[PDB]
Amino acid sequence: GSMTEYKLVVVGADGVGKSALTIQLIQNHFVEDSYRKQVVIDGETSLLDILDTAGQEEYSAMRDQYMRTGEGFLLVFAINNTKSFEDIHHYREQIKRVKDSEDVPMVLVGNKSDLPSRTVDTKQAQDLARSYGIPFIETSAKTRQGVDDAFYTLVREIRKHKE
Amino acid sequence: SVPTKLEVVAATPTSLLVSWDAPAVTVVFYDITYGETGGNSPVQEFTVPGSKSTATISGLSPGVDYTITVYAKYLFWSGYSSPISINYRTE
Ligand SMILES: Nc1nc2c(ncn2[C@@H]2O[C@H](COP(=O)(O)OP(=O)(O)O)[C@@H](O)[C@H]2O)c(=O)[nH]1
Ligand SMILES: OC[C@H]1O[C@H](O)[C@H](O)[C@@H](O)[C@@H]1O
Ligand SMILES: OC[C@H]1O[C@H](O)[C@H](O)[C@@H](O)[C@@H]1O
Ligand SMILES: [Mg+2]
Repeated sequence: GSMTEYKLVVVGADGVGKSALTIQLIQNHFVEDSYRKQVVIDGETSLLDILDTAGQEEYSAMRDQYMRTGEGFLLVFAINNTKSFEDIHHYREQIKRVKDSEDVPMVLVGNKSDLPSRTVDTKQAQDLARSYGIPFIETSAKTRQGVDDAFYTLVREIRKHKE
Repeated sequence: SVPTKLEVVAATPTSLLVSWDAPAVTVVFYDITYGETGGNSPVQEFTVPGSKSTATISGLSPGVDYTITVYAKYLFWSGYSSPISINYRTE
């Protein structure tokens, strides 16, 4: 049939590595605001429309309303930023509110797993993801650990929601 | 896209109710800090869901000037709105 598209939106606090994860997925290196990539996930060829959290100076009401209708959401925090983790519930609540749905495909992502200065324990994030009924992926945009896994798990979650 | 019309709609000598109008941009949460004007005592900080437009601050002292500041964190855009602040004297 037609090539299936997946609208993914990457949200999270500032500096947690959203753009870094997205650029690692698209261009496979570390160091614009919207990208599209053909991927093969579980055999199916899909078109990923990745919407990164752009800067304020790029604000447009059209893009805001368009991201309000995203199919999947990556909730990114950094393991060295306690406030980025403690504010994750705000992101979940407001995304569910703007989507007007109880079942919204989401994946919790703990980036910067390569760092030694951890302040958020893996067990805490696992407990939060379990209480939400969503997967939790530890990623590192620097070492590319778990990047493809996070985005592919989000695509899978969208596939289960669609059926 | 910045919140507007920050004001106190009710007060006791130990508590305030503050309110604002939300911007058109989707807000994930509002960051609120309050403390004695002039910095005699340290500030305190908390967050309020982006679906709310009010906040209740408790435990204040009578006859004291307080400064309340509000930031709005954007859901789909980096950073915060420019902070908005008011001064209020309890008694
Ligand atoms: N050590 C480490 N640093 C990272 C990682 N991801 C991003 N960074 C760094 O964190 C800083 C901000 O990352 P950025 O992609 O702008 O995060 P964003 O603001 O949420 O999009 C940059 O200087 C990156 O080099 C990671 O996985 N590990
Ligand atoms: O609870 C506030 C916390 O803010 C920051 O995470 C500090 O680094 C930490 O030491 C402190 O406990
Ligand atoms: O005093 C202001 C208080 O407002 C709300 O009750 C918050 O739950 C609390 O965190 C904050 O300190
Ligand atoms: Mg960024």
